[PDB]
Amino acid sequence: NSTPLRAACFDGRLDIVKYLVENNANISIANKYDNTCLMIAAYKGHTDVVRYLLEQRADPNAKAHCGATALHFAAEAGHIDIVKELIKWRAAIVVNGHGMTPLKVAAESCKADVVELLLSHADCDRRSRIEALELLGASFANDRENYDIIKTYHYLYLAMLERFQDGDNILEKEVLPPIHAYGNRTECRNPQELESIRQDRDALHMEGLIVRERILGADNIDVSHPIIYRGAVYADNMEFEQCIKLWLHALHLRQKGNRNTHKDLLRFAQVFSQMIHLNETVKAPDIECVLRCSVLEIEQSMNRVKNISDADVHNAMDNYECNLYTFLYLVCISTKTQCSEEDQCKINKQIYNLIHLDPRTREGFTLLHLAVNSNFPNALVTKLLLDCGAEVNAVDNEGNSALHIIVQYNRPISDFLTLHSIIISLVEAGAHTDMTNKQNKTPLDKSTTGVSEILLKTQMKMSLKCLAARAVRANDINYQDQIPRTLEEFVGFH
Amino acid sequence: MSLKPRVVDFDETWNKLLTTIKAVVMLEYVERATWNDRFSDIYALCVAYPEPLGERLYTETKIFLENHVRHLHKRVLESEEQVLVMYHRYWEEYSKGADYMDCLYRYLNTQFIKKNKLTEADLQYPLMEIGELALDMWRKLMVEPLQAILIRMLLREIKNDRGGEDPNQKVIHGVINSFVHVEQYKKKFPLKFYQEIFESPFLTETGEYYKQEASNLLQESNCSQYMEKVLGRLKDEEIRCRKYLHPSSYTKVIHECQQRMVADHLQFLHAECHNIIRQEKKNDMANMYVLLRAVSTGLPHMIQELQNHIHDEGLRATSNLTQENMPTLFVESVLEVHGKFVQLINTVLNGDQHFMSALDKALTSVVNYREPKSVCKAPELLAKYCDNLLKKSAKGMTENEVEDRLTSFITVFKYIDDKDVFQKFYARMLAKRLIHGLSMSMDSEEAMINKLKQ
Amino acid sequence: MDVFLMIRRHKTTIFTDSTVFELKRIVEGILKRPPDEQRLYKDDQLLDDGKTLGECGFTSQTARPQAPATVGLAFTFEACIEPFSSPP
Amino acid sequence: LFKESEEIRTPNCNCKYCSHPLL
Amino acid sequence: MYVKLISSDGHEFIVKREHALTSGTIKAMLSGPNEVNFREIPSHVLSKVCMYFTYKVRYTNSSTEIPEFPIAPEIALELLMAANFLDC
Ligand SMILES: [Zn+2]
Repeated sequence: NSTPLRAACFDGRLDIVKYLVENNANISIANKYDNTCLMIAAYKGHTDVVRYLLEQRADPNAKAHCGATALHFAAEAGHIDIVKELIKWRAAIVVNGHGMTPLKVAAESCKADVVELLLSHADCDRRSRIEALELLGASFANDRENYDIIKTYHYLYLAMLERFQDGDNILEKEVLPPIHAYGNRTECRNPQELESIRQDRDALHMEGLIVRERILGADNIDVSHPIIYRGAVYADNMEFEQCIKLWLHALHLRQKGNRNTHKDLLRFAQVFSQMIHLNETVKAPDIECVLRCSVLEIEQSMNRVKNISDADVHNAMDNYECNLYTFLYLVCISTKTQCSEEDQCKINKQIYNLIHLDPRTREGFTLLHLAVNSNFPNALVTKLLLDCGAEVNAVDNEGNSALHIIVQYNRPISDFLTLHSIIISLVEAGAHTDMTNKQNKTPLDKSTTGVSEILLKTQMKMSLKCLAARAVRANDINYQDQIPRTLEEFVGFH
Repeated sequence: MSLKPRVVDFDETWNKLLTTIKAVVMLEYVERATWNDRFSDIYALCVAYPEPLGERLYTETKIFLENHVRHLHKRVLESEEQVLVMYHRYWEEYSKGADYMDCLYRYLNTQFIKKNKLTEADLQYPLMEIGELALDMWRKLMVEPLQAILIRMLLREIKNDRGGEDPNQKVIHGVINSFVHVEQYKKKFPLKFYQEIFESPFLTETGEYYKQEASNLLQESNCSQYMEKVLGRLKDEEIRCRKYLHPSSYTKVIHECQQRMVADHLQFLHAECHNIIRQEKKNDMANMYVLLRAVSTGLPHMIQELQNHIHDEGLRATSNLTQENMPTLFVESVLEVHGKFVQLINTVLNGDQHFMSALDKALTSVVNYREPKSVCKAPELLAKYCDNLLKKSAKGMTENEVEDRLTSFITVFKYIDDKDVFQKFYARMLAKRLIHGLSMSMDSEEAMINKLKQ
Repeated sequence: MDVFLMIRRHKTTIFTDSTVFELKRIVEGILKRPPDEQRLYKDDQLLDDGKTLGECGFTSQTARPQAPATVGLAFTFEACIEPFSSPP
Repeated sequence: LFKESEEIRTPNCNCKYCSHPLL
Repeated sequence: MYVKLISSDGHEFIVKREHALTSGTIKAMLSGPNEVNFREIPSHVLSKVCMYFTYKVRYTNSSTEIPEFPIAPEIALELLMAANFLDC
């Protein structure tokens, strides 16, 4: 639904814009998300393009698909000249579908001077002014790159003074209950507490986090990003426990927000990989249990999402393989980290909950199939998967089984103990040695490494069932309606 | 011949198999040929082309087994005061029958129930094999409805055994072993039934009874008489455990009995400890040691009293002679004390590390004492002893006996705290005797120099 | 040593595993009958007692376990091999 | 050290809060 | 020591007990209230499964080579079916 006028406004060429406008350019027509040329130019800060389109009787109070306006995006991108021009052209204060005003938008985006101008705007109330200043301070407290402790304290103190500016009525903050994930600190209500905590930089980060959670909690806003940055800094500080709790709260909010978190889970597993590598781990398996349960819920929900709309889940399908890889890494960590009886019980509970529903992938790989092949070739991961109810006889899209892939393992001499342990574990609990895959084949025939050949050959137990199945399959004799129904599958196996 | 699947009348084959199983589970005689044909009948039922009748077979076997166990339960409950014997008889019969009929449903146990039984992960986080199914519903409908009666009879009979009367060992061992075999295959915590239903009540009753017995014995008998009595009762408890209970509970029962026996009255033993240590009662020494080897409270006070007695006796023996002018007397007295207490420890205390450590502490307190006017007199006396052994002293002395004296002196020298003063005295007297030339032999002096090296 | 033989007596067929006489002693141990009252026949050709089992023609090549060779057994005068059921 | 979440937005919709997946 | 396998046809196959105790079904049939007599298995199938028992004891766990069992095409189906009955 894009128009060449919109592209010209995106580029910023004034001459092209004026030439097209004088040649019957359509402005009221917007894109698929209903975005006007004025509003995209305002988001891009082209003062000349915006002031000419306003002169051309183009609607400044346009409402996007989410209710946001040009003033909203100009405030978000910190274009003071644009918001000033729009106010000159009487841009009305509009609350978007996200429940936020351009004043509040500039407050969240740390555009302090835009906030100043919008407060200078006449149509502002005391409550909106206070909330804008509080949100500005809170965002400055936890900003990734525009961080400033001095600005944070100044704006929060000014907001709190405005709360206490009137003797007859004092506005008291509707503070949220303290969060253990945040650290159980409670947002301040009086100027004295803020003056006490301004000395502690971490305490003011805490206060900003609480203010952001309170202000943006009701609205449908992704508030995890400041939590992401805060936890990243804490991990850089070796304070993993508070970092872990912060990312746990971020994942919970994302689950509330129904947003994809494959990257978040990948990072929250990569941090475990690194902190295992440094050997400073002292990892707590009970915490990993919460991660496993959360990723199980997320993967089940997104699998349902893929089932609902297959046409739009190709990226979601890729995130599905990514999530399964992250779970493989979590099992690797669980092998790395010793667990208590209850902790290991909960880990196995979550793993079994995953296994009970069969998580088919592209090419039909199951958990154990992923665990055995090169993604490497983890051993205790496969053993735990088998112990947790995975199927050794599970069939891939190509038709292979668990043993097929593992015997087809390159570099056998290295990690020979892993290969031997995997073979011994899998042949126990129901691995059929001669499962033909695709065209008639033998897992012994498929294997190309002599040592693995000797291993399974020693592990072979012969039976009339296998030998006679091979003979009947080779002779192509009709077997249906003359064989027990259970053995009908067995005949197809060979 | 017709090994291929056939249209099998489930009613007729089930009716014949019902007559067969009724004899099999009740241990009635069934012909071998009939058994061999019932195997083929089971295979035919498990595989019929119109619809596999295996599920109906399992359901009907469940109903028959339910009727059997309910009838057994009603016959057992109708009997009074013979519940244990009656239950043991039917437990033997039913265990044999359930082990046999597991074979008779082998194909149905490894091709139909196996592919539909819940996996280990399923149970860890209603369709299960027919062989254990009999045991499982035996649990459900024989012991569970009668667990109170069974535990009451078992506990009363074991209490009677502790009283002195001898009950049927086979029947009691059978009922407790049944309390385990009924859950013999659960893949996790096989003793859960046992620990829940017999162990806890048995442990509680043993604790109460032995508290009463310990109080009665302490009131009745003196410290000695009480203590050999409580050793004998512990041994009899081990015997009773071996006779009746499952082996895994022996340690728990013994621990509870001993903690209710001596740990309850450790104050009495500790009070008698001083008198019994200082007044030699070697037999009661060993008995006290074996009694308090288990309870942690007893041992340290034993150690302290032994060390105090050793120190007192050794210090007294050393202080009997003062300025004897013959340091060999002091060394000989110390050696006699050390040997006496070492042999006492190895005899009654079995050479315990703690007791020998206490002996070493007490002996170190002796010798290295400032009570004599000359401080640090012990290294000087040791030096005088060594010189007298080495110096000629106008006497012909056996080299082997001198070596024995030096070897004995090695121990007391190891016990002395300070050796630098002794080393200085050694250097001075060695220079003196080399100047005067009075010595038994250079090699003998060299040998004790080597003895000093080790 | 690598000999497995089908000793057949009409319907009966026992499975054994180098002396003919010790084979007859095994026939004693199984069928419970005196040794000299029974005569062996390789494809209805008499085999003299006390000879080496290998010389008569049974060896690791032709007495393999998956395809044992057949020796006729008759109680002293012959009483014939009864063949198996026909394959459907 | 750390890599921030990408958060590169859909060009069609300019509302930063709106999260439109890009194929 | 020796178990008499009897086919439905009427043959009496006798093999060492340890040879026949390699199938769960035979162990089950010999346990609980010798002379095991299949009323279902025909003669040739029982002969093939009997030769299998001797084949299991020798030439197994052999690193050099383990000979493949020769199964005729016509008997393959009911031999495979007997495999289930005998639970080999
Ligand atoms: Zn097979």
